[PDB]
Order: sequence, then C-alpha cells, then structure tokens
Amino acid sequence: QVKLVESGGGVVQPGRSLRLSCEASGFIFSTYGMHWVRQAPGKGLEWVAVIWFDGSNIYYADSVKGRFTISRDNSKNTVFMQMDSLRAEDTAVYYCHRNFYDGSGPFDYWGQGTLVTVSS
Amino acid sequence: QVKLVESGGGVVQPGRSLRLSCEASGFIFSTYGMHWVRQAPGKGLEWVAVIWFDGSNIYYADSVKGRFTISRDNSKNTVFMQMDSLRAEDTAVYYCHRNFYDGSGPFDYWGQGTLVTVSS
Amino acid sequence: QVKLVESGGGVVQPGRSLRLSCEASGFIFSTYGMHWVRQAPGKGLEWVAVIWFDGSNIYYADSVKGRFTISRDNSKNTVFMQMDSLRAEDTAVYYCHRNFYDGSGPFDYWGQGTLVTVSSASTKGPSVFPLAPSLGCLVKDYFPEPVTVSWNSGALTSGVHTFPAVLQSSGLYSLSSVVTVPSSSLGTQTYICNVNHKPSNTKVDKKVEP
Amino acid sequence: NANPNVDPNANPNVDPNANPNVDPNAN
Amino acid sequence: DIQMTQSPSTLSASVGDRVTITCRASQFISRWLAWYQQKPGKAPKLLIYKASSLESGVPSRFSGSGSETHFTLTISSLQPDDVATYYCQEYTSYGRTFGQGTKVEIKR
Amino acid sequence: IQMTQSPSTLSASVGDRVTITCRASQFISRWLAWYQQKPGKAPKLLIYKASSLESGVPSRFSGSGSETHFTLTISSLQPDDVATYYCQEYTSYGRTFGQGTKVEIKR
Amino acid sequence: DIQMTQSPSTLSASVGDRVTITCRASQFISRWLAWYQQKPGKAPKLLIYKASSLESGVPSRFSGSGSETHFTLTISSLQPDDVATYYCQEYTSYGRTFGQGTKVEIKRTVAAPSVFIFPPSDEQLKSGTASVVCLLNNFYPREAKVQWKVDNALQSGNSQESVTEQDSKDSTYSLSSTLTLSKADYEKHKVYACEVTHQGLSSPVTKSFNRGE
Repeated sequence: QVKLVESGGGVVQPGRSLRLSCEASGFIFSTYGMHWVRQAPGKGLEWVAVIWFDGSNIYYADSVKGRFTISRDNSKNTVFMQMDSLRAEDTAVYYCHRNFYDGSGPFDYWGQGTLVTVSS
Repeated sequence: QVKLVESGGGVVQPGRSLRLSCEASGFIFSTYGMHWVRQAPGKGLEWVAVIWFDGSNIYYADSVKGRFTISRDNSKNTVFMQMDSLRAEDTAVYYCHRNFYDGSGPFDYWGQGTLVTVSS
Repeated sequence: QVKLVESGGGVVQPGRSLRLSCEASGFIFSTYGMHWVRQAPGKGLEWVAVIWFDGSNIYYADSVKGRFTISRDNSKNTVFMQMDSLRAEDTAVYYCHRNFYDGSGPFDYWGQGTLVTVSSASTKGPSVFPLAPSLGCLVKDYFPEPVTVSWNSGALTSGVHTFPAVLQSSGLYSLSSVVTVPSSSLGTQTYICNVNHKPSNTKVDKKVEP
Repeated sequence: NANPNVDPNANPNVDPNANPNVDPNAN
Repeated sequence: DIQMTQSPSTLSASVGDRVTITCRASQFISRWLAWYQQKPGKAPKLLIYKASSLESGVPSRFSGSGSETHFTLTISSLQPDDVATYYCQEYTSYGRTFGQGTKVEIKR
Repeated sequence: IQMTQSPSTLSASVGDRVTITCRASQFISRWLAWYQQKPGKAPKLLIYKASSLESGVPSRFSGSGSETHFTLTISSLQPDDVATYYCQEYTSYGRTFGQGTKVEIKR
Repeated sequence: DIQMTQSPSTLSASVGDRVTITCRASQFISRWLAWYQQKPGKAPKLLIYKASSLESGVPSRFSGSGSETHFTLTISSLQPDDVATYYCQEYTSYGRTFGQGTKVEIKRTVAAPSVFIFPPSDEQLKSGTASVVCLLNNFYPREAKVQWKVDNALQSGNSQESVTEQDSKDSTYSLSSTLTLSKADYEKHKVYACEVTHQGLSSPVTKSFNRGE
C-alpha cells in the first residue's frame, strides 16, 4: 500500500528555526507533486504550500512569505520544509497531502499528522 | 399518481393550423423532457418530436422536420405544439409521453389521447 | 445469444503450418477486436496476438512474434492465423476471446477450445490389458489425446477412479483405472471395461476374470 | 476544459459516455 | 439511422407454450431495449426494460436476452389474457424508435 | 479568492433534509469537492465534480448545483453522520479550503 | 511490459474461514484490474472488474480492494463449492497479461491410506515387456513418497507417478506408481516389494509379491 510519515515535531524556543520533512514510501515520485496542510487548534483547515516534481511553481499562502522555503531531495523521494521566525499563534498540527485526479477515479492518500507548539 | 390531459382536435381543411397542448398536473417539471407519439388508425406507433427541460435538444422525425414547431412557455409546465400545411395521411390519435429511469424501478406515464381528422 | 465456435487443429509434425478459424455468430463484428489466449496442458494461462476490427493495428506477444500472422475477413466474420516453424512446446489448447467494457456493464464471451499437438508419432489404437483381482483396467501406447473410459456400460458405480494420463517414455501415453469392491459378492456382477478413441475408432472391450 | 490535476486519456476498452435517460451513480 | 425488424406479424397458439418473438437491429445498441404491450383499445403498457431484466407487477413468465443484434421474448405459460400486440423500443439518445408489432391469436 | 460557507451551525432530528451552501466568489466551472472530518482524525473525500460520488459511500449523500451556487443534501440523518463538513476548490495549482460547518443531534 | 505475481501459490483453509490473495503489479495500473475463476474442465468466468465493482450473478461473499500497485481479494464464509483457480488479469492497452494462478482447498483431520494387493502381469509378459502397479487409496494429506526394493536395490530415473484431484465427497486423494522393466530382467530375480511412507502412518508398511497365482 501507500503510506506517508512525517517527523520533526517538538517544543521550540520562540524566535528559533525548525525543519520539517515528510517521508514518502510505497510508490514512486515524479508524477504530480505534494502539498502541506495545517490545522489550528479548534479551527478549520488551511492551505500552506505546494511543490511539484522537479523545479516548478512554489506558490505560498498569502499569510506566510518566503520564510517558508520548501524543496525536494534530489536522491530520494522526500520533501523538506524550513521553519523560522515563528510566532505565538503558529502552533498547529501539520499533515501531508498528495492528491491527483485520473480518468478512473480519485486518489487522496492523506498523512498522519504531527504536533508543533511554541511556549517558554 | 400524476395525470395528463390533452385538449384539441376537430376537423381542419388542408393547410391552416391547429392547437393542442398537454399540461403537466400532479408533478413539477424538473429534469428530462417530453415526447409526442402518433398512432395511425390500425397501424403501429411512431415517434414525432422531443423537447428537453429548459429550451434545448429539439429534434424532429424525417417526415415532420421543417413543418412542426414545439416549445415550452416560461414558468408554465405546458408544452405547445403548432403545425402548418396539414395534408392527408396525417389523421391519427396523439399521445403525450414522459419516461425516465433512475434509482428504483422505471417511471412512465401516458396521456389519454385526442383524435385529429384532416379532410374537406 | 453468442456462440463463438472454432474449428481446425490436429497433428502438425515439427516444421509445418496450420490454419484456424473462429467464426462469429449471433452478433456483428463492427466494434473492438478479438483476442486469442492459449492454455498449456496443465499450466497457467498465456496471451497471444490480437487484432482490431477492420485490419487495424495488431500487437503480438513476445515469445511468438515473428512467426505468426493474423487477419480477418470481409464477407464472413472470421479470423485466421498462419503459423510456421513450430517447436515441441507449442502444444496447448487455443481459445477465442473477446471482451470490452461499456456503461451498461461488462461484455465477455469465450470459445470452446481445440487441442493442438506437435510431435513425431503416428496415430495408434489403445491396447487394453486386464488387472488381476488377486479389479481394474489398463491401456498402453494410445495416441493421441483424449480417451474415455466407462465401466459396466455406465453409472458412477460408487467409487470409480480415473487417474490422469501420464506421458510414458518414447512418444505414447499410458493410463490406468481402478474400482473399489467389497470383499463379498466376488464375480457375481461381471464387471466390464470399455474404452473409446475418437481419432482412431477402436471401441475394444475387455472381460476380466479372477 | 482542462486542469493540470486531471490527465487527458481514454482507455481503448472503455466507452466514455452517459445516457441522458438514466441517472448515474446506481447499480 | 436505426431500423428495427420484428418477427412476422402472424403468430398462432393453442394455449400451449414456447412462443418466441425476435427483434433485430441494424447498428450497435448495448442492452438498451424495452418491450411494450398494447390492448386492442387502451394505452401502451411497459413490460420489461433493460433487456434481461424484469418489472414489478407482471405475472412472471417473461424473459429476454441478447447483445447488440438480437433480442428475444418468450412466455412458455401462455394463458388466455395475453392476446394483444408487442412493440420493440430502443432508447440510446434523445428520442425513441418503435418497431412494427406482432399479434398473437388462439388456434381453434 | 475568498470562499464562504453560510450555514455555520445546523441541527436536526433523526432523519430530515439538511442543506448546506458553498457559494464561492469568482467564476469556476464544475470544480469542487467536499470533505467530512470526524473529531481527532484526518478528513475524507466525499464527492468530486460537484455531482459525482466516491466509492463505498452511502447513497443518501447527493450533491447538486453548477456554475457558482453549490448545495449538498442528505435524505436521512442517522446518528452516525455527525461530523464537520468542509467545501473545497481545486482549480489550478492552489487549493483553498472552506470555513466550516458543524451538524449536531437533538433529543 | 508489466509483470504480475501472486504471493500465495497454494491454500488450504477449512469451511467458514477468511482467505486472502494478493496481486502485485510492477510499475503502474490506475485501478484497472479484474479477477477470473476457472473450474477444472471449463472456461474461465469473470468475477470482479475495476477492482471494486461486482458482476451480476456473483454471490455476496466475494469482495476485494484496490490501490495503485497492490490489490487483494477476500472470501468470507467459504463454502465447499469454491475449489478452483483464481487468476489476476490487467487491461490498460491493446492487450492483456495474465498472472500465475492460486489454488484454494479444504482441510480436515488426518487419515491413513489402505494399501491393496498388487497383481503381477502375465499378458504383458506374453506381449513383451512387463509392468506392475503400486496403488494407494484414500489418504491425506497429499505429501508422500514411494520406493521399491527389487532384491533390496534402489532404482533411479525409471518410474513415474500420478495423483488424482481432490475428491468432492470426503476430501481425500489417491496415488499410483508404475515401473517399466525389460522381458529379460523379469526372468531373473525372485523378490520385489513396495515400500511406502506417510506422515500420518506410525511406521512404514511392507507388501509382498505373489508369483504363479
């Protein structure tokens, strides 16, 4: 089957950087791309970023800016993301999303979810 | 438990025109369309024309095309039919047909039928 | 009411040619194509070349391409092959297959199968031998397949056994059959053993004695 | 139309069409 | 276009069984076909839809099958309340196309 | 592109007709989808193309609408269908989710 | 080209049990599978298409799931009528590629064979070379081997064996082994016997010969 697993959650000193990475197993990349989606505690979902295979558009949500650089490893089928200049309201749960529609049906393959919190 | 009634008929000399229209009662006109089915005396059935839901998909048979006009008035669940240049071999009993298949068993309803005689 | 039936198929001998026809009855061949699947004698299924309707693009297999030719006919809805340079492992059963998927569900029909054998051995009749009960039958050097064995002119007889034919040495088959019997009532029924061969009509009967 | 998330293709063994007289999503 | 051809209009029976009506088209239509039945003075009534199916209300003894060329209808339990005429129908797009009919009588 | 959902909070008895509105702002074709999330888990896809259906989904759910106005309807409720519904949009590369809609029960 | 493999090649589960078979693709098939079924002596019949839908006429105990390159089939409450071979077809262009096949059977408690008396041959002697038969009957399980000792000697590469299909009445099998020897060889020697082995038997058994009657 196809599974998605992420890592890197934990407490962070506000004003310090953090790195997120999603691991893809059970398939082969270079078809459509991936997404990162997050959910604030008790609120609705919200879109974050997008990365197609190889160099493509890196469209970000307007709420964030170039401080959210996202890149894909050249060797393996992994996606990286850099966190920095965090705020007190950035605590949420980050999922891993990869969706593409074909001529026979849909494919969703949602992630598992990790928690990131900021405090002192 | 819906019912259909057609009004019209009579004796009409060659040429001129006629007015008949089966109004929809007991149900609300939504999706799909309506058809007009002829029936010569002592012969087999024959399809004439079709009107879809709003204003589209209007087709005619080979021997009627270019002579008959069929349209549905706005806000009214009635179908109006007009014919010009009537001739012989066109005396029959006219029905109104509504049939569509979905979900459970089929739904079909047939009108009572009216007689039209063309002569001098 | 589709009744695809195909004809042909017999001893070919190494290095020869043959033709097969799969006539289509009950429908009109105007959309999509007809396949040809081959099943080895006791192994899994396998795929052979296909033809699209009206002489369109044709794709062959990987272990057969270069020696097979396929085409259709216009006046009569039939398909043909013309093979050459057959080896000894091309003996199998050939089916006629056609399917395609539509919004109303699936569509699929299958033929009946013709047995094709490649070897170097003349046709021969079976030689029935008796099995002493101190109950059974036996055949030896019968060719080609298949053969039928019946006991007491019918009935399952509640415990008959028909072992599968085994390719004996040289080039002729062999098989045997046995019948379970209670220790009593010995010889009071006069059991009989009957064989029948279609390619070589022998229909020889044997009576066994204790 | 055409989106970058849907590929354009048609399997030769399937006929893409819908009958206007039958409502889909049924068996 | 599409033209439907039926069995000869003359058919006789003696309250027996195994009466067969054929309906051959001239194009590719897959399983989209329905049969009607008209009493001598009445409106038409549906019998079976999506050939090789059935309808709720009929007293069984009705069946069919076929694929793209030939569709058949059989009774095998002809009582004396089936007399009338049967019409083919095809529905693959907007608009239908009826056959020509086939009358069943009683042999005396 | 700003996307709003009107019925922020709904309630009903055991088996009724419930309607939700996913009126967008800009001009899109039939490119929309709906998700159902139970508490403490990941969402699930329900319908796509604003009219089609997923695999292994009860037939009670049935979307409708076109152009701009989009609606979702349920024939009967049952206690098992209590969750939160989000209406999505997948035109071009980016995807923007809805706002939220919670359905409850009353005894 | 796409290569398909089936993880299990033989199954043995009792009635009313849950069984599963997995078909694995090579590169990519976007949910375009189909499962067949072939009873012996017949033509295969379609069971499931598009890896999720069910063909009309199939009972309600057949179901399966699909993904990109991993498909499974599950049978709940197995009945003693589904002893056949299941294939795994694919269709994504002008052509198909079948799988390998899987056999499912029914299990039961162990049993023991009933060795019979083995008659020599005389009409075979008159016609030429002779042959004799080692026969078993109604044993379980299938796994067993046979060997012969002609004057306590072992023979290599001279015998062939055949086994019948599983019986539909009591779920048992049968065995039969034969040997071909020349006319001259049978004239000499005096003693030959059949040696059998079975995991269900406590100890191997011996059956002697009878010459002249």
